[PDB]
Amino acid sequence: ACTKNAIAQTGFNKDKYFNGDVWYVTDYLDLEPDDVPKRYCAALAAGTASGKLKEALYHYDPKTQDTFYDVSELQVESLGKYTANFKKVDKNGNVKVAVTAGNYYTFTVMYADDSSALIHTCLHKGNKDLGDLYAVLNRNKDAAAGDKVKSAVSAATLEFSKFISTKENNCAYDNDSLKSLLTK
Ligand code: HEM
Ligand SMILES: [N]
Repeated sequence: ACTKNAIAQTGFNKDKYFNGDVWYVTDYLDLEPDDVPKRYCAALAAGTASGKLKEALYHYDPKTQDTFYDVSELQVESLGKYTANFKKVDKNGNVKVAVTAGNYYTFTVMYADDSSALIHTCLHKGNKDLGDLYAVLNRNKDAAAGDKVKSAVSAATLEFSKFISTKENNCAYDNDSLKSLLTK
C-alpha cells in the first residue's frame, strides 16, 4: 500500500513539464521492495493532445525483456498532482487492455526544471499490493542526477544513496512511439 501524500513543487510549471517531450527515469526508489526488478527501464512522454492532458509510458525489464506501453488521460487533483486511468497499448496505440475503474496511478511532480524532475507515483492495479515509487527523471537518458534534483530528494526527506540507477541496463527507447502515443 501507498503511504505518502507527496507535496507538489511550489510554482510547478505545467506547460513546461507537459510539453510533449520525453522524460527518462534515471533512478528510482520503491518503498515496498520485493525482491525486484533491481534492473529496470522506464520512460514517459507528457503533453496536452487536442486539449486533453496525457501521458504515455514505456516499461522494459532488461533481463526478462518484458515490455509494455500505456496511455493515460490525466485528471487534475491540484497543481502538480494528478490521477491517471491507464490503458495498455501496443507501440502504435492499439488497445491491449482497456481502461478499467480500479486501474489507475496517482502522479505528483515534487520538483521540475527544464531538464530534470522528481516525481512520486502510487499505482493501483487490480489485486496486487503496490507501494510508493519515487523517480528521478531527466530529458537526457544518460544524465547523472545533478544537485538541483538531489537537493529536492533531500528536501522530501529521502536519501538519494538509496535510489537504484537504471543506467547500467543498456536501455534503448523508442522515443517516436512515446511521443505519438500522446495522441492515442
Ligand atoms: C514515471 C514513472 C512510472 C509510472 C507513472 C509507472 C506506471 C505504471 C503503470 C500504469 C503500470 C501498469 C501498466 C499496465 O498494467 O498496463 C506499471 C507497472 C509496473 N511498473 Fe511502473 N511506472 C513508473 C516507473 C516504474 C519504474 C521505474 C519501475 C521499476 C521498479 C516500475 C516497475 C513497474 C512494474 C514491475 C510494473 C508491473 C506491475 C504488475 O503488473 O504487477 N515502474 N507502472
Ligand atoms: N510502477
